[PDB]
Amino acid sequence: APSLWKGLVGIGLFALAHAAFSAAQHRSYMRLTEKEDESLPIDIVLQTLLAFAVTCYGIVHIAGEFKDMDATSELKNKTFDTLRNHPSFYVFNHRGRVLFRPS
Amino acid sequence: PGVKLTTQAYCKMVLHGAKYPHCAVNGLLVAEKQHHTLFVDCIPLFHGTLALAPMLEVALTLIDSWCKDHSYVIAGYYQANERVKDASPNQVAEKVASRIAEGFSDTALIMVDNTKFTMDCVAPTIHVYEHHENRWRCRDPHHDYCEDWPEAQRISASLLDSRSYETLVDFDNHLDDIRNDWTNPEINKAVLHLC
Repeated sequence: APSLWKGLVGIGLFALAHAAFSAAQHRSYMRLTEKEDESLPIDIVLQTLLAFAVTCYGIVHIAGEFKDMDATSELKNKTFDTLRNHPSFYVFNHRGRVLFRPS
Repeated sequence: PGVKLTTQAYCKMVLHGAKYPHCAVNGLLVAEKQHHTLFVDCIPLFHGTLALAPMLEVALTLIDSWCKDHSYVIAGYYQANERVKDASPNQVAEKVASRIAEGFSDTALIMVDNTKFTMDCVAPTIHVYEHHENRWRCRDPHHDYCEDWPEAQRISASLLDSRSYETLVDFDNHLDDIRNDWTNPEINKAVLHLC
């Protein structure tokens, strides 16, 4: 699912860049002709807005973490058996060591 | 009075000890009440701290409720120490032995050794202590407590070789997860099939 969102964001960005290039070409043409104070075509403007709205949808989905506020829920599954052992104090005196010693 | 036990219970005890090789283990053998003392099967009580009466009351009362359901009687209780060079009974063990000796007239204290605990077990590697309300603390020098020895070696070697002992469940796992039972059905199926 994240890969699809990333690809969609990339495609939208590419479409936005293409719309920018089209608008640049339109203004370059406009500078050629005297007067003619007209606006850019509405179709490419709508394409620009479509590319802007699509890229803002995946930009929120890509980073969604929203962790739980309460601090009791993560330790709701953890068992006291694992907590009983600690990594500081480890005594290396067990029957498994002499049982696994030959093999 | 001789002490005789079936290979199933001994395999259960060894297997529960293998499940937690870094902490002490606890078990309870069950006999049939109706001179030699025959043991039917054992159930693992707890592991880890192994110095608490509260959960012991729960477990023992549950076992009592169980023994009145299929007409059983609690025979004895066995305990293994954490340190390898330790083969002396702790005070809690004697207290539990006296508690079971109040009701039943034959409670042996079984001690799992740690020095002779390897893949290829020689044979007996069990300490039988004979304790009472008085100051009688004697351990039998060497006797025969298993029925068939070569078959026991073959099944124990097959059980320890093939990694199929992670399914053994304790009373603590029953509290943590109600779903796992504590009768070890798969172990019973395997002991019957291997024979």
